[PDB]
Amino acid sequence: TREARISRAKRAFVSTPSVRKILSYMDRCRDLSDLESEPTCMMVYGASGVGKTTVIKKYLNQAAAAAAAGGDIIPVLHIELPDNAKPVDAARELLVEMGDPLALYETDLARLTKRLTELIPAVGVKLIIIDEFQHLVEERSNRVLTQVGNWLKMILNKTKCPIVIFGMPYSKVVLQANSQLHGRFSIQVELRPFSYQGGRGVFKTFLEYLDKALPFEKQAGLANESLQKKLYAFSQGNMRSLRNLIYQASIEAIDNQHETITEEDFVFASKLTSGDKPNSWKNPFEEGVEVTEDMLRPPPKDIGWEDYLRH
Amino acid sequence: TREARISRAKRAFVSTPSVRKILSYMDRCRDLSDLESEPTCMMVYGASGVGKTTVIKKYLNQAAAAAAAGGDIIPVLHIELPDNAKPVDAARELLVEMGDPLALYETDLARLTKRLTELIPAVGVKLIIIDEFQHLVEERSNRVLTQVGNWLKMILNKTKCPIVIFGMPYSKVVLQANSQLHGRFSIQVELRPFSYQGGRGVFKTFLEYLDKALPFEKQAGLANESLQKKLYAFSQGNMRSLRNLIYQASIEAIDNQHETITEEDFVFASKLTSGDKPNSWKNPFEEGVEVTEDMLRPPPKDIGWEDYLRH
Amino acid sequence: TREARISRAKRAFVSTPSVRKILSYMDRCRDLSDLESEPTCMMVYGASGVGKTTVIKKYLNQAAAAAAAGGDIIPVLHIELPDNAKPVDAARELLVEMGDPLALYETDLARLTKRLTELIPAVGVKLIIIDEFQHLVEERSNRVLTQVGNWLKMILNKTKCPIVIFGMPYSKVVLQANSQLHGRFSIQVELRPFSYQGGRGVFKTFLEYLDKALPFEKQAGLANESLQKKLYAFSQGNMRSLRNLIYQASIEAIDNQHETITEEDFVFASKLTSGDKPNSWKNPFEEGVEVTEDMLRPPPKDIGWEDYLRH
DNA sequence: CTCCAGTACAGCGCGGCTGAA
DNA sequence: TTCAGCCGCGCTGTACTGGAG
Ligand SMILES: Nc1ncnc2c1ncn2[C@@H]1O[C@H](COP(=O)(O)OP(=O)(O)OP(=O)(O)O)[C@@H](O)[C@H]1O
Ligand SMILES: Nc1ncnc2c1ncn2[C@@H]1O[C@H](COP(=O)(O)OP(=O)(O)OP(=O)(O)O)[C@@H](O)[C@H]1O
Ligand SMILES: Nc1ncnc2c1ncn2[C@@H]1O[C@H](COP(=O)(O)OP(=O)(O)OP(=O)(O)O)[C@@H](O)[C@H]1O
Repeated sequence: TREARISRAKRAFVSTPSVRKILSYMDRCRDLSDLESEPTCMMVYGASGVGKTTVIKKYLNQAAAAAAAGGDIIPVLHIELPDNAKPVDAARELLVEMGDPLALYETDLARLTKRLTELIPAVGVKLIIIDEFQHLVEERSNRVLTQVGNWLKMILNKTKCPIVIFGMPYSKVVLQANSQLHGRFSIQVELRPFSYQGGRGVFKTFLEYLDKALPFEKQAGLANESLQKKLYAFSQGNMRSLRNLIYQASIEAIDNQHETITEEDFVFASKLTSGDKPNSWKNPFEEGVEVTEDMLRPPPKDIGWEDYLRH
Repeated sequence: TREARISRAKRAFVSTPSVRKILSYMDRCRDLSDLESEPTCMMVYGASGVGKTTVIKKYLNQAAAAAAAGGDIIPVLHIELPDNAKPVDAARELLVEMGDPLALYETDLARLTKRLTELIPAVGVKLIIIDEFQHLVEERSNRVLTQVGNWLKMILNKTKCPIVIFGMPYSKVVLQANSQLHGRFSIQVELRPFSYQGGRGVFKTFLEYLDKALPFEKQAGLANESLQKKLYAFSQGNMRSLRNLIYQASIEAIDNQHETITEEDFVFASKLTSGDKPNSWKNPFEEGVEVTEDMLRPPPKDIGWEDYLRH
Repeated sequence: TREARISRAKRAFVSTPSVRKILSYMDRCRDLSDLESEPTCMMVYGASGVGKTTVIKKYLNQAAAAAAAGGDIIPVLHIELPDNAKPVDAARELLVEMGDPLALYETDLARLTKRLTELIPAVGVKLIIIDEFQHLVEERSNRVLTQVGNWLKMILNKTKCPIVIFGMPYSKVVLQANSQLHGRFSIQVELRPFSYQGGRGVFKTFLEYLDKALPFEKQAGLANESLQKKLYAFSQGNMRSLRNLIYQASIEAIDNQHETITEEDFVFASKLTSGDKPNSWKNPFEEGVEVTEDMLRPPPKDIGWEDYLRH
């Protein structure tokens, strides 16, 4: 097996120009705030499985690894809101993640607001990264509860510290709900999936560098005329479903001692990771699926909106 | 009586290729997660009485018997959600099943989420098997309450541990409810009942190996021209109703000292376990039920959907 | 008076072949479950006043009298659900009936589920007999609330103990409501009333053995040409209305010192217990009610359904 | 004892069915 | 076909109950 080789296939990061744009703007957002005047506050959108959590994890490592190794400083944070969050819930989650208070027994919303304003300049917080902002949309109704948003404005004005709120595209309406919170978050970037297959696009060079990064020694056959077309046909732009297929195909080619990833175990990987794919979608690998013009259209505008459009 | 022989007739496991497919994928799901990166997360559908709980019990024994005998390690779990589950309810059920906390007095959903994230790497959890996923569908309305699904996504991202959620086929819409939870559960397998009678199929060899496994010494007469047609006519594919009929017929042949299972006590067993069978269905054993072409059609597509279609 | 003789007239049990069928199946249901594998789980239907409660009381005495006299063991139970039962209500009723916990102050549905799963193998429960299953049908609307049914499935799978749920025939739709609970209850028997008067049927020999069992010394005159026709004409099959008439007639013949039950006090007993009988029904005892062909028809199919058909 | 959340009952508004013009 | 009245369903407000501070 060699679980070292398996972990190498699973942990494969390839930097796209969109990710380098987000990382450059994140470094800019941090280094601009003097923690006296109002910070910059970016909002990053992005659909279900574009690689937002990978972007935050890549930034976390490249920013706070040596500083966290130095001592209890924790310069940048990573916060994942709970579903249907109250201000007290997201406040105490921000508290128990940041350093080591108890913080989650005494829930009174005011004294723990005083605690984390006492503690944010104490440890030396430089940035707050919130991952889930679509949790502030109520599930079955379409009201967006503005208590956490107003509390985020409150904690932003009280202690001037830049906040980079991530979320799905339909979380925009939560920023539309509060006009003051809308005005604060000026910088808005859309981390949207891969666009076209025509070739010599960002998708080809991405698969070229991922072909390089794969733990096979000789070639993996990606980013050619035939296989790129089949690959985009399987996974439209969704980075997770593409990486899942590539991961299952790699560990399949590792299991039965092979040269590389071939059109032997790729078909098996396609039939394995095609459960989540929609009703009308066709698997382009099986017996005789001539990959069509209609399969390779760019992803829509409302790609991450559909759950909001379902009600 | 010899309750040893009765327990032998009751505890009879025959491995079908569909069950071996599920077990191979379950072993694969476990041995792929390094518990740093995102796990694989299979979803196994299956109708009312296909042998899902038998699959989980067979896997539990063949995985965790010697490791549980070694000490308090509990590598794999078995969770059965309560009906109309809240995240706190399914969270504390996951807690009180896993090891020995108290965990079911202090219900605050946040500190017991912290407790089970503290405790999951502590004991060394390798896999979580959830049995009931159709409970998240509300009974009389058709809304699917997405609090437990969003909490399952939360606990999946917080502590990277593979979850194999079992459920009835109409629990698919609960996975369709959350687009992120849909994306996560890529591997989907359908454990569907037995297909055809025409003979030399999986049903014949299944009854051949179950004929072997029965505690009678000489023959039980199963998987021949006549009796296989009558057996499929009684129980379409439903593994439980077939096994119940075979069980009641076996213990009937054990009661009055007999050679084997014959067409003496099988008729009695048919009239015994025909209460649950639908209105238009005919018992093929009684006096003169010429077994027809129309009785031996394969089971439908929406076999485990009917309760969802009833409202 | 001699209240000994009065109690002898009131407490008269005559075993029919349908009752002996139910008792043989109950003994079978108990002695088959090894409390490791899935139990047998019979469902027994029956109209208003067929003698279900008498069957459970007869079984309770003949099973658990000496074992309850030995010590706190309580092998078999007797549960009567409350009307519009919640799982917590029927759960704590099951708890406070079984042994001696407190169990009915702390209502949280999860920890008392843990309590009775802790306690069922502790005392040594071999069988659970639930008497009222038609309470899960809502009164004025026709929805059947499936929380107690899903909890019964939960407690059946958690602690493998055979459950014999009794109820009225229109409670079948509650078993039709849950396809998993339908599957589980394979053995379904219909304890339906007495059928015909033509003579030399089960009704004649039943009145013959009840004539024997009555506390009069010489004869009671039952199960002859004339009186059997008048008896069926009064009470179609309803065991309770028949036994009530016989009871009132007996204690009338005991009051004024008489030879036996004659056509003197039987007429008075008929006019006494004819309040519940329907509008078009005629009392066949009064002055000149020539007992007709149209009176002596067998009871209908939907005998215990009428309250469901009323809405 | 007070505040927040969930459940049940009552009132108001909207949609569907029935009766009248 | 349109308007009005009655019934059913959904939303809102109100009171009662349970949990939490
Ligand atoms: N640049 C990249 N190169 C290779 N793989 C990548 C890259 N970016 C993301 N991935 C992979 O894409 C997958 C998506 O995971 P990730 O959680 O980051 O997506 P996400 O959008 O945050 O998901 P969600 O919206 O559900 O939180 C991961 O398996 C990750 O390894
Ligand atoms: N491979 C097998 N060989 C023999 N008997 C089997 C096999 N698989 C399942 N059974 C039998 O099928 C019956 C169904 O049990 P099980 O509870 O596993 O089904 P299920 O589909 O999980 O039911 P439910 O979905 O209601 O929980 C059991 O009596 C079991 O012994
Ligand atoms: N075999 C029998 N011989 C004589 N009397 C009988 C017999 N079976 C039942 N009875 C009498 O029939 C009457 C019916 O009472 P019982 O409560 O058993 O009926 P039931 O169907 O349970 O009523 P319910 O459905 O309302 O609970 C009792 O008075 C009982 O003594």
